[PDB]
Amino acid sequence: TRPTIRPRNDVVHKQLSAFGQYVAEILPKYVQQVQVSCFNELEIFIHPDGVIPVLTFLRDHTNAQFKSLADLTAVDVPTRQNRFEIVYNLLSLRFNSRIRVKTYTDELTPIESSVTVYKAANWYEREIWDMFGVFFANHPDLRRILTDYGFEGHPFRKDFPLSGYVELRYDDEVKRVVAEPVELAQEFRKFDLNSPWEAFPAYRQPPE
Amino acid sequence: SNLIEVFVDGQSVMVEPGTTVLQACEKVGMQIPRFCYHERLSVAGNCRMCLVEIEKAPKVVAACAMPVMKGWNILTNSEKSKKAREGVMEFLLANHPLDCPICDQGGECDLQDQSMMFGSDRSRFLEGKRAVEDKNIGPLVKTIMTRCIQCTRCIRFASEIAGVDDLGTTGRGNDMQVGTYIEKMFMSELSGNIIDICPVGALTSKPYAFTARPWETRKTESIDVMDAVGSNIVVSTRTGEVMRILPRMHEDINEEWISDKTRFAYDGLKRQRLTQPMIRNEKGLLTYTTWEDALSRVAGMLQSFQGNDVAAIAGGLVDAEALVALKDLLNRVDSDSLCTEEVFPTAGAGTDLRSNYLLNTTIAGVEEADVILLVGTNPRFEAPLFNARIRKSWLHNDLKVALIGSPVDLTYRYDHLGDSPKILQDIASGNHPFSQILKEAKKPMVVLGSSALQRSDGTAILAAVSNIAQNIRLSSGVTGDWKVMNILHRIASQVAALDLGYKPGVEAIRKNPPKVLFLLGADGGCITRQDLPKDCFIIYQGHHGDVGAPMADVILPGAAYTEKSATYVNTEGRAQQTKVAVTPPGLAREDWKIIRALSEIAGMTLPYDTLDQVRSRLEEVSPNLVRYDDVEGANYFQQANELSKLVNQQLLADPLVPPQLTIKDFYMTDSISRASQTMAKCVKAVTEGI
Amino acid sequence: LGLREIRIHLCQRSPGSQGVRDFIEKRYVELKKANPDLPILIRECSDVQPKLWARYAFGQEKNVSLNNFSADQVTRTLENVLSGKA
Amino acid sequence: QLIAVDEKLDITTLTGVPEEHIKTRKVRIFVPARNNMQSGVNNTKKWKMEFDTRERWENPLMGWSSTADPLSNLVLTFSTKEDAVAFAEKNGWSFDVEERKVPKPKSKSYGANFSWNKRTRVSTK
Amino acid sequence: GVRTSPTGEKVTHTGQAYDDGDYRRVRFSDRQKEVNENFAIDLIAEQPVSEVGSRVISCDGGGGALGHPRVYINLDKETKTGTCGYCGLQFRQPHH
Amino acid sequence: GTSVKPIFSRDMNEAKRRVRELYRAWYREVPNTVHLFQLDISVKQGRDKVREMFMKNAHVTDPRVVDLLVIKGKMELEETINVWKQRTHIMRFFHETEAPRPTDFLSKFYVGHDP
Amino acid sequence: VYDQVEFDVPIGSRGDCYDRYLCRVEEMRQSLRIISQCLNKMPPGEIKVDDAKVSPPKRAEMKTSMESLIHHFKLYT
Amino acid sequence: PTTKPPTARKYIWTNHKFNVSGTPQQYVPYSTTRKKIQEWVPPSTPYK
Amino acid sequence: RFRGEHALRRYPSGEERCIACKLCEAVCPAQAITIEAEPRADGSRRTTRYDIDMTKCIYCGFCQEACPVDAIVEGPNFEFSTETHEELLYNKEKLLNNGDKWEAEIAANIQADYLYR
Ligand code: SF4
Ligand code: SF4
Ligand code: SF4
Ligand code: SF4
Ligand code: FES
Ligand SMILES: [Mg+2]
Ligand SMILES: [Zn+2]
Repeated sequence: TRPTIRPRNDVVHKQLSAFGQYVAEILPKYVQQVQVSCFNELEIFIHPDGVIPVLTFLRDHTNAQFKSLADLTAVDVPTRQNRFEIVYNLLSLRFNSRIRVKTYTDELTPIESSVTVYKAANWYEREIWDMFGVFFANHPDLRRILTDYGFEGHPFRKDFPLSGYVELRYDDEVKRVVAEPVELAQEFRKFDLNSPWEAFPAYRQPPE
Repeated sequence: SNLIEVFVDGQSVMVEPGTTVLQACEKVGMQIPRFCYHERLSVAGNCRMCLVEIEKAPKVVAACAMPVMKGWNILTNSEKSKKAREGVMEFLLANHPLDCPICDQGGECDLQDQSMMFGSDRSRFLEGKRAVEDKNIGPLVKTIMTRCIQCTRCIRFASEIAGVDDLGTTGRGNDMQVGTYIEKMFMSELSGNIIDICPVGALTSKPYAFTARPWETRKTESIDVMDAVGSNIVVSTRTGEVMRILPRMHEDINEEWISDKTRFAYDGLKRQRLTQPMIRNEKGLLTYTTWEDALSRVAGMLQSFQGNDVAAIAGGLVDAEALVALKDLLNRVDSDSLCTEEVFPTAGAGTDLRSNYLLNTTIAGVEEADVILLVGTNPRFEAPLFNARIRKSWLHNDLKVALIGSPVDLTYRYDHLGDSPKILQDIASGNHPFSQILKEAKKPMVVLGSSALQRSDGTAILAAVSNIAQNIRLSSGVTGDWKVMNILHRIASQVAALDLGYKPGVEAIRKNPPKVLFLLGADGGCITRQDLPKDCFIIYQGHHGDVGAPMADVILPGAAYTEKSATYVNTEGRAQQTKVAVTPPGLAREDWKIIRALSEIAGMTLPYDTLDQVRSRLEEVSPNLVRYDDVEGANYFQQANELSKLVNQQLLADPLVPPQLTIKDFYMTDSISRASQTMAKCVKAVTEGI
Repeated sequence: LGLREIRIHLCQRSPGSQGVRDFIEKRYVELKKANPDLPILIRECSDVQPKLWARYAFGQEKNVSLNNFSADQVTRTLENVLSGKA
Repeated sequence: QLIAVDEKLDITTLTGVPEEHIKTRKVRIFVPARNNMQSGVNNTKKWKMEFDTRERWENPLMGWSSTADPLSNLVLTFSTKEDAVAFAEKNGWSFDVEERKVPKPKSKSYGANFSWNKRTRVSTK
Repeated sequence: GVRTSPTGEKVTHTGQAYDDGDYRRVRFSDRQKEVNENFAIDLIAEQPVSEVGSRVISCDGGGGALGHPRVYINLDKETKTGTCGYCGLQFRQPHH
Repeated sequence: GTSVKPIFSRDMNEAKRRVRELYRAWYREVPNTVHLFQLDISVKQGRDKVREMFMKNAHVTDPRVVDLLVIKGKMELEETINVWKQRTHIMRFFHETEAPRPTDFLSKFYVGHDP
Repeated sequence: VYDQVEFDVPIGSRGDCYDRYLCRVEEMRQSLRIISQCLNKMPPGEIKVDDAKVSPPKRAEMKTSMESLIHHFKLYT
Repeated sequence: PTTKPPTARKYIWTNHKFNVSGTPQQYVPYSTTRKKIQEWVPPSTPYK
Repeated sequence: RFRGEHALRRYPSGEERCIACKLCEAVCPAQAITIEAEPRADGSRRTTRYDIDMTKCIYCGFCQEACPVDAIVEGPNFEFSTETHEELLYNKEKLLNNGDKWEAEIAANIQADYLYR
């Protein structure tokens, strides 16, 4: 491992693995998986019903005190029965550590709002609802935050087209801005960049 | 059973004896690097890129050529195999030219990709590189031999697949060069495939040069309509324009190859195109007009005449949707004269029994036959991929081939029995010793071409072939569902038309001349204005201006096969659909939509309004047209053979002479080919060569 | 009233088409002997009921079902269609 | 706490897609064919969903390629054919599914290149 | 080497010119049509053929790292001259 | 089988009741929207547009979808009442600038290739 | 290289706008301090990772070596 | 450019021009490619 | 190193440097380059269309660093404001004219900076 390769830290790896097993032992009702990545990032995969308990634990336990919510977001994977995965990034200042909590939902299953655990979640949840269509139960005021008023659809979904469905212009007959079906003078050029000849043998999937 | 156990990176797998290390690694999901190895070519072992380590063996082995042994543990990602790959790539790149920005294989190069995946990222070659002179092998394959890496894929393909021994290596050592050693054009119906098999930019497509990059193109998986094989293809498009045609893999039809016509005749889609409706002006000249006017003029005559006064002829590139739409439109006026240009004898069963006009053995079944008899056909130019399958079976299965007809060159040695149709009678009687040859066979095959059916002896020829097949089945017994009898077709629209109830041939027009005539892409010229009464109303619907358009009163511009989702049935009886690659130019429309709009304007509205409803109608008329990869069917040979013995038409004293006598007759066969400038270049090159 | 063509859509393996298949392999030839100018198209269904289609003048069509019919029954149905009797 | 409803899933009214881009389109579900120019097979592993091709015309200024259908560049990736069918069905798109094409196993023998009496003997190597 | 259309428009080095029936010509009224006067094909056609006493020559376009990738050109064929695939310069062996 | 977590309604009747409440609220609001935005439409056609937008989703037989639709409609009503929308957003429901599209087979044949 | 430079972190006491303004001014001063240290300890060597499968080769290498041209082509396409 | 002048090329503009926007000399964009699809030309003689 | 108005360059013989590899078109983050190519009358690999939409361009300079033959460059000129949107859609003739206009300064700048590239 000469100067072009990123150095690795075994002590942090061991510490994060130990804390992951600790968390899993404490909350076996909700934890389904624990992982530590090769660049020393710990993630915990939980059942959706445990969003409020688990987070509360990680915020209030003396051995965790993850008091900061760094980020809350969603990822859309159409091939899964539960389309959306919800990712919470937490920072602990007492122990100078970071953790990630993942759960899942589909287009019709509500997720509990975590504003009672972290005040920062409020706008984040709004953003998720705006961009993916995930509903959060018991949210103080859930509504659109990024899209235009009356905008239809959720643009961060994979099946949503890049340029959308409508475009805006000014019309002098009705003397106002109007929305019309989108027409592009130059269509966006789709590129097929992926090569054959797989790059990484370590991630090869079984040929099933 | 007899399977042996081997290990790939410690994972157990059972393989058949004689399996190579490369195939065992394939069974696990690992693709070994390769340059010279190809699945459909013979093993070479030159490039040494497949070298891999076997556990507890000091020397690496060539995975493409070495059979695996019981207990072997193949280490695909071991340090020794990685270093072997790096060294081989270093040697390959030492003399390679820095041509990537000007090389047409830039974004789709196996050399580039395997260098990025398995080689080093830098060079330590401090010498000058070798440069060789380019060779000229015709107007289709552009040659830049400094990019050659000497994998000998083209030589093996030319010798084994194409049956042409023109390519070789001259010289020795570092200056050993691939070529012909003399000024010689490599001309064959399958010559363009060496572009695809060549891993580098040494061999490229000349008409495609410098037009696109592989990352810009959009891929449409579709069907070729240049013959009746139905080879699967990929149309490459960019910004609404067709750029090139590539083969799409289908193990049962064309494996991995296409014909030179299929590959290069797309040039003709850009010339002599029909773009707007046209009508005759007061001077008598064709002038542009709207869809409303042309459709109203056609509908007025469709309303004025009925019964046997209305007729239609279907050309060679017509889809099943348009065929059934025109048939319904003419039935609504009480007309039954729905004809095709290609003649099939209607005596006996005719088109009532499907197996009477199909390649019942199927294309793949040729690999199971041990004897084949060709009657009055040139499969080399009528059905190049069928002939390639015959060549493959001849090479690998020791297939015996005999031919009735002119002694054409088929790229393999066959037994010429003669030129006279009466020879069939002798074989049908048992005097000829080839009757004894066919009697001893376990899987005999008799193939009769439609070109021998067009010669007005078609009834007698078909009866003689059926008699031979019946004698085979009666003497050798029923081996199984082997389906000896076969009919090899030439045009892509014939089987669908016969399935839908079109009368084969144009004799019904001659018997009862019509006063309104529909030409659905008909460009064979078998009907002239002389064979029709004065002031006959002729409508031409199609996509090209050819012999069919200038004789018409109204021109309705249709869509080509790259511009619609359409159903075609190949010579086996297998239905396949194309997809829309681009849209029709100008005011041209989908053909079934044209017929439906005409029916609505004429007061005879057809029940269907969408493509799905047209396919439902197709299912109602012939339900095999909506099963899109199925080839299996019933065998009614006994009924057809019993019905073929009623009429006793005599044979002519006229030798069977196929229309495609030599390669110069292969390039121009349809309106798209005749508009192709590349086909014109090919004809010029083969007629006079430089 | 003028018959133009008839269509028989039978399936290869399903038992419901069994009798229909029998009819063909037993009697179709004789039928084609009596009607040398009538197109009797034989086509293949798949997981569908057996059917008989009859086309008359000006494109009118009538279809009847042949599910579980025997050879005698399909012969009677075909004679009824050919004669025109209800 | 559980409705226990029994009905096919349909989220068409919630996705904001215009009406004529639901019941008029035809999606294709398929494993893409290998590019014949290359030998690598890594692009023939997953299932793709892609929409039907619509009209492309020439821009009167500058001659660019113009389109009016918003789904011309939309391609979705799926692990199995069943996942793609489920997605298309719940999204209200009519689909055509093509079965995966797999290269059949081949018998390869280097020794057959030099045959005593078969036709497989090669004239050059 | 610019030419002129039968209408009066200048023909570009790509051969572009609106035909007589084209309405798009209207964009040039009261204005001009931008045409580059130096045609690269004619300019590269005027370069003299270089003479080298070797079977293989190398070309990088001049200027070293300021040129193009270095390529090697074979000069065994006496019928024609070797042409660089980037630069267009020509080379030949001293025939006679 | 197929037990699922509710959003708001245990069955179809509760969803219908929520739909009726939302419709009542929109019907009450329409005249205020017409007056306050200084629109050029009448109250009658505003209420007709509300009814049409409700009838567009009348085929839904799933309570979760129904009350998600109700949540979205309540969001839209809250946007309208608080005058967070402009006149352009309100007028977008009527498409007064979009050219009429023929549903006839012949007209679509004449205009282009689009089915 | 942050762990190789020394600086102080300004900390407020009342959590209002005035303390945040003071903190921002102090961070400007500490940035000057860090910039001085960075100027004095700038080391020699290359400026991108010597791994041509990630970082593009030099133009001269691209125009002289086959692997460099291939890696440039692939990295930029 | 007095002490060291630019390299002389025969394709370099001998007369510099300023910004000619809002002037009959302004640049007007246009397509530089040829027509893609060629139409069929009817014969000049009648059929009957 | 300043990035300004784009230009197309040529060799000292007057032959254009561009050989239509489409690397600049592939790398353009804004999809502002449109290229069409074909063999020339002398068999040379050249472009028939080279368009840059200057109202889509972000002036990042990725195209000039992707170019293998120094064909497309970002020049030193920045005073090219326009009274219409149309004149900011550059075709090949405009870019060749810009190269012929600015080659002296472009060559001097490239000579000054190429040892860092
Ligand atoms: S063959 Fe491949 S590696 Fe060689 S110049 Fe062409 S694209 Fe580059
Ligand atoms: S021309 Fe291509 S296929 Fe033939 S030996 Fe050379 S690299 Fe191999
Ligand atoms: S500067 Fe950047 S955005 Fe502009 S054309 Fe070049 S690569 Fe594209
Ligand atoms: S400007 Fe340069 S990068 Fe762009 S196509 Fe031309 S040679 Fe290739
Ligand atoms: S692939 Fe085995 S040596 Fe070439
Ligand atoms: Mg090649
Ligand atoms: Zn050069």
